[PDB]
Amino acid sequence: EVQLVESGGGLVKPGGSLRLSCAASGFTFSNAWMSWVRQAPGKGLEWVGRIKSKTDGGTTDYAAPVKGRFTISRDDSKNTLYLQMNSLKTEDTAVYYCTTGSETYYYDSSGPFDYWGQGTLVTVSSASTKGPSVFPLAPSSKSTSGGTAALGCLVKDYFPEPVTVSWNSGALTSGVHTFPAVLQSSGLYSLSSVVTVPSSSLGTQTYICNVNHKPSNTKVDKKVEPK
Amino acid sequence: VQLVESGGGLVQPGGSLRLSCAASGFTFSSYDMHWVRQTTGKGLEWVSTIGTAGDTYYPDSVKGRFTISREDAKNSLYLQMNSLRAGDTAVYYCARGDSSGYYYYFDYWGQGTLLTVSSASTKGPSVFPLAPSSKSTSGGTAALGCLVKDYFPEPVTVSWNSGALTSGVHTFPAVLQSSGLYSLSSVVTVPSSSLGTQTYICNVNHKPSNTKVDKKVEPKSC
Amino acid sequence: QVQLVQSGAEVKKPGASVKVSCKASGYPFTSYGISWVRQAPGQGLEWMGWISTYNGNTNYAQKFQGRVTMTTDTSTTTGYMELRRLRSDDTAVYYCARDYTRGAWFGESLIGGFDNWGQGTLVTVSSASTKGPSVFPLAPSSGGTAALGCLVKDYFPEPVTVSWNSGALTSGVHTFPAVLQSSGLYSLSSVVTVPSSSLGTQTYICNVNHKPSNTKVDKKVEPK
Amino acid sequence: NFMLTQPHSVSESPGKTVTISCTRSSGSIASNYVQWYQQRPGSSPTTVIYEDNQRPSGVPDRFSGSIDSSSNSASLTISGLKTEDEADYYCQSYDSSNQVFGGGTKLTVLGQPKAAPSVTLFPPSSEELQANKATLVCLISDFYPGAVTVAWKADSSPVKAGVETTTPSKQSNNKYAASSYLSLTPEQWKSHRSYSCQVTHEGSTVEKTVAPT
Amino acid sequence: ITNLCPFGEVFNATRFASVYAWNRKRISNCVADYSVLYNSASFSTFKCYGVSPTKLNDLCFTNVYADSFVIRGDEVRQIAPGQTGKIADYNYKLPDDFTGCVIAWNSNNLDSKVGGNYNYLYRLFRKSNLKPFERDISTEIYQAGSTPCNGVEGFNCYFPLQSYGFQPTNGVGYQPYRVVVLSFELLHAPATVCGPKK
Amino acid sequence: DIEMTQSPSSLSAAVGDRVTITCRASQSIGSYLNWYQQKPGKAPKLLIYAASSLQSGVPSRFSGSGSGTDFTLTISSLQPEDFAIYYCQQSYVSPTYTFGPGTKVDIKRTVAAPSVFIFPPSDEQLKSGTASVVCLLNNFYPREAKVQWKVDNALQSGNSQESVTEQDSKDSTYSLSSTLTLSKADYEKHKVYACEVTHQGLSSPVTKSFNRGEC
Amino acid sequence: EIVLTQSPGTLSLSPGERATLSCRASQTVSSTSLAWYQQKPGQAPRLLIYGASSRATGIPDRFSGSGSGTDFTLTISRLEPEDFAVYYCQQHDTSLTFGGGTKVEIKRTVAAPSVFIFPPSDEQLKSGTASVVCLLNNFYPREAKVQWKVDNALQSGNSQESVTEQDSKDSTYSLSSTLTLSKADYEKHKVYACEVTHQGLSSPVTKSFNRGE
Ligand SMILES: *[C@@H]1O[C@H](CO)[C@@H](O)[C@H](O)[C@H]1NC(C)=O
Repeated sequence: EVQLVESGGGLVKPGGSLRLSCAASGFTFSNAWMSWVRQAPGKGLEWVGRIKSKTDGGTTDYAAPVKGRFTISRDDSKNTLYLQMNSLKTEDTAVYYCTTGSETYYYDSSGPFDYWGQGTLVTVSSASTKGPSVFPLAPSSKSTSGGTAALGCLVKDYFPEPVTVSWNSGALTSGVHTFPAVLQSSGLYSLSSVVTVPSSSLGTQTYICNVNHKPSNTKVDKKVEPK
Repeated sequence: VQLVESGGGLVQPGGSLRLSCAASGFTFSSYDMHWVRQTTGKGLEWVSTIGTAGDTYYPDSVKGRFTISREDAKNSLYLQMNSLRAGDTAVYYCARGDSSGYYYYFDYWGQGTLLTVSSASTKGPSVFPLAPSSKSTSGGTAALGCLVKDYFPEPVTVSWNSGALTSGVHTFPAVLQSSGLYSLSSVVTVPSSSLGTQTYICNVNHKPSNTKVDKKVEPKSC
Repeated sequence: QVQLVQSGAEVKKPGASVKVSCKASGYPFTSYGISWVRQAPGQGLEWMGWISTYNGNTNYAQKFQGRVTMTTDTSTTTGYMELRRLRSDDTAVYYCARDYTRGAWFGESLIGGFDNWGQGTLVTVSSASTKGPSVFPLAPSSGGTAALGCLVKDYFPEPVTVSWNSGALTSGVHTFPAVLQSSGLYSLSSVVTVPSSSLGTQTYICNVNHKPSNTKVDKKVEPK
Repeated sequence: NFMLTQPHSVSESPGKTVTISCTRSSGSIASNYVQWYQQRPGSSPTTVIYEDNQRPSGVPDRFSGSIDSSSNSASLTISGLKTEDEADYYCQSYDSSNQVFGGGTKLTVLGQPKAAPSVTLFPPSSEELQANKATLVCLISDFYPGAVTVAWKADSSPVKAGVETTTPSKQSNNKYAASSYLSLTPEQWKSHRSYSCQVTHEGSTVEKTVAPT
Repeated sequence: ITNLCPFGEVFNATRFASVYAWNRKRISNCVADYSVLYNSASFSTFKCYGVSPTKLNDLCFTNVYADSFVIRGDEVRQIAPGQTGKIADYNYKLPDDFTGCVIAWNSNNLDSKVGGNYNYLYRLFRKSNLKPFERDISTEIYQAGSTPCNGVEGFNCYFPLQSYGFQPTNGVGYQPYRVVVLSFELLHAPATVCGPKK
Repeated sequence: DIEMTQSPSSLSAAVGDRVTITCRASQSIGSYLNWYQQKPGKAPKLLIYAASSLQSGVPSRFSGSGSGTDFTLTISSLQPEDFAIYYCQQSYVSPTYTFGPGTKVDIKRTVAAPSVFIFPPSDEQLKSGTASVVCLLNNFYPREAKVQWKVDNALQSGNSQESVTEQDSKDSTYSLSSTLTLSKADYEKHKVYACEVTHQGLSSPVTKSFNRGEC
Repeated sequence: EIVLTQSPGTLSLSPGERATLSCRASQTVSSTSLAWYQQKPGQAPRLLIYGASSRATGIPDRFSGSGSGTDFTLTISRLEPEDFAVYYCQQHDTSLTFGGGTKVEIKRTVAAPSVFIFPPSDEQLKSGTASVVCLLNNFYPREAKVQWKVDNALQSGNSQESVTEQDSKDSTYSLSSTLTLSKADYEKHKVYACEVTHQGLSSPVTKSFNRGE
């Protein structure tokens, strides 16, 4: 019922700038204090800053690493929160959530953080976007033509995350597994998708993996034939 | 000093009613007045106070739902009641308040009036004589009575010969029947030699239907 | 029901003193303070001070320290404001008001104001002595509507009163508020718009009365 | 203004009890209210305690907050441990002019069924060899606990160069997955008779092997 | 003569005391009207201890003490006999035999403010609980550990008072409430404060 | 807001016994404790105020004591008319005056056999197509009696309801009504109507009976 | 002190229009400690509002107070014909202070002054004094520029002006400008004029006379 939805976030270079937005619903956004909280990869929660209610004076507070670099603001007319971000650093690489709590539990423009969004990823790197190579992991031409076989796709040497993979344009879902990516020494990512299929189908059924790398707009359909 | 409650009966859920209490044998305007209720099993609950200075008090079980008032020019007290729930079904008493210096107490109470909150209609009783016989007789004594059947809700009240007979009288608590209607009996032990020389009448009164029946109980000769 | 009734108007020379009264009624006297305010002619409210009806404790605005003395009698339920060492900038309407800005018992700030006021007491301070007005005609000359008047000059104190034609002429009449001249004496004009067609046939006469001197001057106004 | 200090991780068996501490670095812990949150991997956080020891409606009484003024510490005690409690936990509190989180505490449930890895191995593709590269792709799934070692072979020699290998990650079925990639040249893939991916788990070993065919 | 009791000058006061430094206004030698106290639309709390509220018009007292302060709605439940908690224990203790009344109303419109009203204070620590009607206004740094504080703050050495975070957006319980406690005294002296003689 | 408790919940004592009842407040209430007596279908009477001050026209056998949390009501010698529920009430915190749940005092009487009687239905009730046959166990003790309806000596079930009195204020017995109810047609399908009483005061189950039309 | 600025000092609104009067403090005033007053022509003032917002007893519900901190507002929802008056704000946060005041006046249509001029009477000249009067009769708005000219020399210091309150019939003003001289300075010159400039005039209306004609 209460819902928070962050927007913006992606690949940006150090010294650069971004603006995040967050749409709010199901509560009195006017009455709410609102805060941004970020989560660095494999690490804990850091409060970035707060904006009080218009009723409280509408003032903004900030953490140490982001004061004089970031700015929080709101459009109550659009029930929307913002974070302006300038002079970006490697250290600002995090998932950014917009946050507040129930109006029932407010004290000192604060309270429990009952409400969080999905969180938008910000990646601050000197590196540029790299689209993946997509290679067919063909089924091992042994087994027997009455049993199961496995076939897959290798999605290789890309940056940044995320990659998305499906099979037969979404028509194949059962027996599908898509594995966590390895971050290579090269600063690039490589990922694998695999599906289990009837051996007797390999001569008559078309198997295709569909790959989607939004940071580059790389979209590739790759057929996975027998050897 | 006496207090007498009135206006008790049947009311529909979500509904409204006004209880009334008459005071006698003291200067009413000199004293604090209270309403206190008794549910069949949940104990005693104070539900309102009205003082001498137009001053009114309620618990949060009652706030805004009920409203107390006094007409000193009629020696009388009221409780207006609104948004009545199944759980407001209780005997409502009015009580006098008095105080030995600081120490406050409820020195006199009325007899109470019953309020029933249920989605039913009222029905007046049928009254049947339990006539005395040899089968009703032992040791110069005979039992006679009145069966008071098929009424709703409580209370039925019974007395004998305009209240002039009270010794040896047993009036039974009401049985709720499978018909959803109540029944009771009032009986009295009298000298068997008094039958046919003395007249016996049960004076039955049911406020929730305004039914009053003065049922004569004739003796059997066998 | 509640009412405050003040002393009548007082005229004074400089250096002297005035003692404005404030007879209170229709409320429990010792429960409310009395605040005092004054208003110079044609401008704003200058606060003078506050007194407790209960314990006689006072507060005075800095401007009046060592000149003002406020008192309350609880038997006649009457406040007073005495002002000594008078001068021209003490010429004002003085008001008393029942106070709920400060507590009469504990002297602390309250949620309220000056709620009930007295009718006011005019005090005027001048070196000038009682003089009746020198009345001078403002004559018309030569299309359809004309105007004529009387200059009412060099009088003290206020006020003068002026009708036209013994009150029979009121439409089109204007009397101006008095200006104090540098001489310490007042001056004003009364004027009236009249039909030009009947300028040389109607009689016009301004009816000046100066109650403070018992001067009466009915000055006729015609062309020249 | 202040900071909140948490133990990095805590670990205990089902149906027992754990406590997580939250020490305030400066000023009294009891100066302002302390809250706690639960976060499962691939989810946003949720309130589990507010106002030192209150619970939001829907949180089991199993979770209980407290404050000790002596050690200047808040605490979260979690009792009757369940498979769902396997999460990362944070305390938070505030000043009039900043909101402060604790560093985090990772919870794990020391008592779930052992499961040996389902292992698959793919050879370099014809397309990748035509692109003048080679990647041996080893895929490791359905294992618990989430700790494995992987050791490649060229016929019998242990391969160490060209290997890129993931820290394991928890699957939808509470077990873990991992990827291992042996980078080669197209000639290295064909100078040896066979290449194997060996995976070791709870001391046991599982192997797949492939050859140019 | 028959001066009215100045209850208006405690209820209708512009500004109230911090509860650690509670205000006490003594009342004597006056006729009390309690009619202003009955049928109160604004009082979220009106409770009396050792007396019936009706009977305030029937009674006389040697002294009356009107104590006044601000606390949270949540904390008004501590301003009673036999109560414990930070406000009862370290700010304003009533005794277990208390004769008087406790009265309170929400004051978010008087005592909250744009940019916050951090000006109302409560005692967060004391070495013992308060005796009934004890008033502790010490600003001595509370030593919580074995190490002496030498009068300065740090590790286990804290300021003994804390500001109420009275921001306008505070939830109903967390908003400021103005509290007035009427202690009624009776002693050997002629009972100087009486109800209306009519 | 000062919940009030009482001990015991229920008590049984002989005529002459010193009955002592206790009350505990959840806070100290000094001496602001009142005691009341209620009997079946009656107004509560005030017995004691200020923990110990006896109300005008109360038997001097009633007394009260205690202060702070814990309070007493002592009847120095119990009498038949003292069959009641007794309530304590705090008068310290106002206007929310709280009552304790009460303590019932039953009289531990000597055994009494029921004077047992049976009544046929009225000819009026039979004209309204209905037959309520009534059985009365008058002035018995203890309250535990088993009644059994029989018609042409066949055992009856489900077609009878019972009502027992509270304890009598003078002889401290009980009475019990048992009422078989039938249609006029079911009443007329039979000859003999009987009420059998099993009670510890009876050496053997006592039947009272009539023949339909006797009287 | 805390100083109270009211704005505007005069407020021209139509009968039935909503009056909205500003009072503004030099510091944030306690919302409990501001009051508002009405002073009707020729009367003592009456309290309208206390505690910024509470109307006094017997004050019609058309009056309302509002605002907080620096900025406060008296709303009159409709100007009834009795409300064309002066209004003051007050504070007792710190000492006690009144606001400068705001007159509300009937917003009339523009009206051109009927300009007249009057020489000194011979009865006045006999005394050694001379007064020349210029009358701006029945005009609106109040703002008119009356230049006294004598033999083309502009006059200053030697003149005083007086103005009516707004007339009860047509809601218009009237003004008497008065030049004053010695007998000798009046007789020193020939041509006497007042040039009137006002919004109701397409060009300045001069009225003049020759001394002795
Ligand atoms: C305080 O004064 C107001 C009027 O300003 C009055 O209505 C009210 O009764 C007073 N309240 C008390 C409790 O004295």
